[PDB]
Amino acid sequence: TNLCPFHEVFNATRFASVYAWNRTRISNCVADYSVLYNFAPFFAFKCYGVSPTKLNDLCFTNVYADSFVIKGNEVSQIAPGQTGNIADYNYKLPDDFTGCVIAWNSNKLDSKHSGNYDYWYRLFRKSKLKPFERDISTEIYQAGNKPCKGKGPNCYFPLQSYGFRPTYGVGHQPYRVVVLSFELLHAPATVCGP
Amino acid sequence: STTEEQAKTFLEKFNHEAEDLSYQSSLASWNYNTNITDENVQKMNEARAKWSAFYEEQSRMAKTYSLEEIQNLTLKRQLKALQHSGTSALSAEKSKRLNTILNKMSTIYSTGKVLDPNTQECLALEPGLDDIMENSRDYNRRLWAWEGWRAEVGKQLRPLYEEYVVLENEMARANNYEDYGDYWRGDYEVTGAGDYDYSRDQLMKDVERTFAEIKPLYEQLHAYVRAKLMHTYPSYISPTGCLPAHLLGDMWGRFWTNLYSLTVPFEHKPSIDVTEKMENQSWDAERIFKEAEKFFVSISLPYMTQGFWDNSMLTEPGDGRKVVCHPTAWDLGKGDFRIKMCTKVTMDDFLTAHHEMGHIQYDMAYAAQPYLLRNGANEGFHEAVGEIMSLSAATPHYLKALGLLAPDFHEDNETEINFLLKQALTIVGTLPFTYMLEKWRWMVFKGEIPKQQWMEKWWEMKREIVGVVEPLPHDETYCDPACLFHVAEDYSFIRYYTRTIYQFQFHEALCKTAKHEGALFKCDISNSTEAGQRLLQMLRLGKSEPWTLALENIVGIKTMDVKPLLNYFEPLFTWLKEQNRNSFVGWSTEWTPYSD
Ligand SMILES: *[C@@H]1O[C@H](CO)[C@@H](O)[C@H](O)[C@H]1NC(C)=O
Ligand SMILES: *[C@@H]1O[C@H](CO)[C@@H](O)[C@H](O)[C@H]1NC(C)=O
Ligand SMILES: *[C@@H]1O[C@H](CO)[C@@H](O)[C@H](O)[C@H]1NC(C)=O
Ligand SMILES: *[C@@H]1O[C@H](CO)[C@@H](O)[C@H](O)[C@H]1NC(C)=O
Ligand SMILES: *[C@@H]1O[C@H](CO)[C@@H](O)[C@H](O)[C@H]1NC(C)=O
Ligand SMILES: *[C@@H]1O[C@H](CO)[C@@H](O)[C@H](O)[C@H]1NC(C)=O
Ligand SMILES: [Cl-]
Ligand SMILES: [Zn+2]
Repeated sequence: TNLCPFHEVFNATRFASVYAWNRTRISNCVADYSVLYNFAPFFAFKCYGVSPTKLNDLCFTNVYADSFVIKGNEVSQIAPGQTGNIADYNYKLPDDFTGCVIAWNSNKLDSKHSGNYDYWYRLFRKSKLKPFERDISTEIYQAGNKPCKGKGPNCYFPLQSYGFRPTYGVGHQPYRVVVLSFELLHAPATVCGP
Repeated sequence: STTEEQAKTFLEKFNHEAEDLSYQSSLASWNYNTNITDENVQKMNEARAKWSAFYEEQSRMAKTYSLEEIQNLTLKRQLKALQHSGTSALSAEKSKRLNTILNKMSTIYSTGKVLDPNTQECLALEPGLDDIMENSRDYNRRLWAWEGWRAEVGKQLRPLYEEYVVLENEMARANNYEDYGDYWRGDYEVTGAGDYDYSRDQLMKDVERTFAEIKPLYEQLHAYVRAKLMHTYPSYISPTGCLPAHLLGDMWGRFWTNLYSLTVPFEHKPSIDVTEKMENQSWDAERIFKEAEKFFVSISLPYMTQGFWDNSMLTEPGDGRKVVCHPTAWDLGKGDFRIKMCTKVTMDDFLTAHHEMGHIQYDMAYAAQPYLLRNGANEGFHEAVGEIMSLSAATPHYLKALGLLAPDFHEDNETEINFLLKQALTIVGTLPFTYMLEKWRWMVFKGEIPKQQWMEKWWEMKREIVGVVEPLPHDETYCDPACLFHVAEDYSFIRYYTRTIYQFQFHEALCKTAKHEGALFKCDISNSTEAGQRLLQMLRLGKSEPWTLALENIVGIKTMDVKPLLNYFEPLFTWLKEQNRNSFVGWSTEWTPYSD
């Protein structure tokens, strides 16, 4: 009965933003899911490929948990087949994804008077993303056909800053979103429930 | 590869960085509004300097984008808002001359003090003149005071105003505007919208048509004003000539609200007064704002988020810290909206609370829109949307429904007559004066009048339009109308006119959707969520598409109209047309009080 570090993935102090998908791997665990229920009042618990209550009777090979920080709108934006500045340039979720998404608020915890400015996201890449892709691409982005050293005339920097402050009302109060990814593939199933 | 995408990317940036900087600046502004200590003064002097520097740099960078190779209308208007260089188009010397003279008016108007012939009493514009006018009825005190204030404020601010006119004409000609009047006209400019395009002179023709449709009303109400005032003061006002300037109820004739005590038709009926019932139930700021929330829920608009109640100051924070609490609420954004306004246990505070809540609801309505569009579709929507809520809450039907007025009560005839007079003299008194200051600033920037008869033409057509006569003749060595606040600090005035007409247009449309029958001044938007959705259909729009489409989304008419103005005061105007059967209608321009 070796419990899995769901507590140590859900109780960190610097959940990396969308731009470092911070993906943790799950194996040789027991998937206690009462912690997935009692922990925080939550704000988004949409499950797509797995029933949200008939899931403890399943045994999985591997589970991938990604750990970010987004604003209010992007929480609803995270979904299969979606568009926008977070669903196409920083984190893209495959249409055939089967799992659950977790998103619960954190302000007292992550905002800060004076403000946060570490969670950094991306806005303009050359092309479209592929699902489950990291692209820390610190490449002064360009356009205008005058590719440039950058950060200047039509020379932009890919990243941006999340101004986070403890008074922002809901809509952009820094939410903490972590996505649970499963796969129902024939293999030696190692992560079973009690 | 095309300019459209490059502009979109630059807009993305401007959006995000401007959001961050503006949130910083406005949060520190709120820190002013509550904690006025010397250090925070510095803090957002640097913060505003940073915000202005970012705005200037972003505009300079955006100037490389041509508007001839861009098609998306949202992008069109975002870029056009970016490209208004304003004062930066001129030379550095001219810009610093402009801003230093701006600072000079600020200082002079904020510090203009008048010494009485006994110099002992040092008095200011506020609250001294406000008290003197709205409290005292003496002719001599009013005349001496206002004449002295005019005679010293002009003496300092006349050539300053002349050089303002010169430099602003130069700036407008620099920015491809014929005159600075066209610069203030540019706000209503909409292009690239079929069936929705509007020029700069089309609104001028609209306003002239509103004159053609409104004149008899104001001539007629002026007739009662003079008749009642000559009943109170027979030897000082002619029965046919115009009313003299220093008898309009306030500092510069803008509001006739103080003329109530002398112009109430039936002084024995009781006016709607619920304050007593406020201390009956011991209502408070939390309770009054919660009542406002119940109202706005009854129109299906969304709630106040926890941050509102948690962080905004809602009642005066004792005497240790000083707060200037003119009812205000600016757009921090990201849901983080807040209000400071000193809450006393009164009805004026109730009306201002509903007005500010209209402001807040409108401001949250376009929260998802980009930064350059997070504003009212024109400058006159925000205040009108705020004031319609106050007007709706002012009816006694709402007071009965919420239990703030005794249910064993029926709408009383001569009391509601006084009530219509209340909302009449607080509104229509502003119209001709606002119209008219705005027309003079138009012709000043147009240059149709030379330097040497400004005041003469001012006061002659003041006699012929507003029916106002100088009780002292003044020569070209005067700049009397500059003494007002907004003219002293470079804001437009059609905002007040657009507010006034648009609010009645919205109220007409909403009460038509509310299916209210009977007297229109008794209409209430309560438990009318279909009307709430109708309003929200425009509320969410912001500046993305032209304001006339938003106006149609409520009324269905692409242009402003006078019909709500006419219809709102109809039974009122019947009572008055039957009352002027024994009094002269119209004024003579020749009579002046010192022409004997
Ligand atoms: C995180 O861990 C600490 C102790 O390490 C605990 O006190 C705290 O409650 C945990 N966080 C939550 C949200 O329970
Ligand atoms: C309140 O005023 C004090 C002045 O003593 C200042 O130091 C402090 O920063 C102010 N607080 C806020 C929130 O503005
Ligand atoms: C114009 O801008 C809007 C808002 O960003 C967007 O939805 C629309 O697709 C744009 N149109 C074109 C042709 O790019
Ligand atoms: C309200 O006023 C006081 C209580 O504040 C008291 O007379 C009574 O409860 C109410 N009615 C009147 C007429 O005052
Ligand atoms: C709206 O409905 C509520 C529901 O009881 C009622 O209390 C209130 O008086 C109504 N307001 C009106 C009819 O103006
Ligand atoms: C006004 O209403 C009163 C109700 O008290 C009624 O007696 C009167 O006839 C009505 N009309 C006038 C002109 O007063
Ligand atoms: Cl005047
Ligand atoms: Zn206001």
